Amino acid sequence: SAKDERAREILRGFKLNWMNLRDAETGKILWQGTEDLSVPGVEHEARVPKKILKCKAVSRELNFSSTEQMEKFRLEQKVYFKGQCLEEWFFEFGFVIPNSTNTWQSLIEMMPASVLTGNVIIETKFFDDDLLVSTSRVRLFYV
Ligand SMILES: CCc1cccc(CCN(CC2CCNCC2)S(=O)(=O)CCCCn2nc(C)c3c(C)n(-c4ccc(C)cc4)nc3c2=O)c1
Repeated sequence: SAKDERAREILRGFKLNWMNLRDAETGKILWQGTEDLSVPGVEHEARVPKKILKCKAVSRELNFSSTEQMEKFRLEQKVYFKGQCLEEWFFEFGFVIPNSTNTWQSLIEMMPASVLTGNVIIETKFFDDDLLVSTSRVRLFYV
């Protein structure tokens, strides 16, 4: 289909270059990744320090690249706990310039670590407006 071929167009030329998870009161970096975790069809792993759980909020800064233009680049993220959706996050970047490289900052604002580690999956849905480009998943260990 036209929408299904466009969604593959954007996906082929997309890249998550790096991602930072900082403490939002100190800017202190708690976890850095350079893998492309937007890559679907794979269960990625993320071993973040458990101190992230004590933080009031967390600043998530990522840098991505897109060959294809995107009118309204947004994210639908679901936090699964033991296979059921615990929370639903929504973030919107907006217009993406074709062949552009963009850094995007967002702010994520409980249960003990021993319970969450290995039992938290983050499903991130990649949208351009109403078109879904891809779906990736990351498993979280709180070391
Ligand atoms: C509701 C109860 C509960 C239960 C379990 C867990 C939580 C929240 C956990 N915590 C946030 C809290 C911590 C304590 N109070 C402050 C906020 S957390 O541990 O800090 C998470 C920090 C990491 C979140 N995260 N991680 C990755 C790896 C991501 C990737 C790859 N993409 C990604 C984005 C775009 C694309 C195209 C592709 C991919 N988006 C990611 C992302 O959002 C809550």
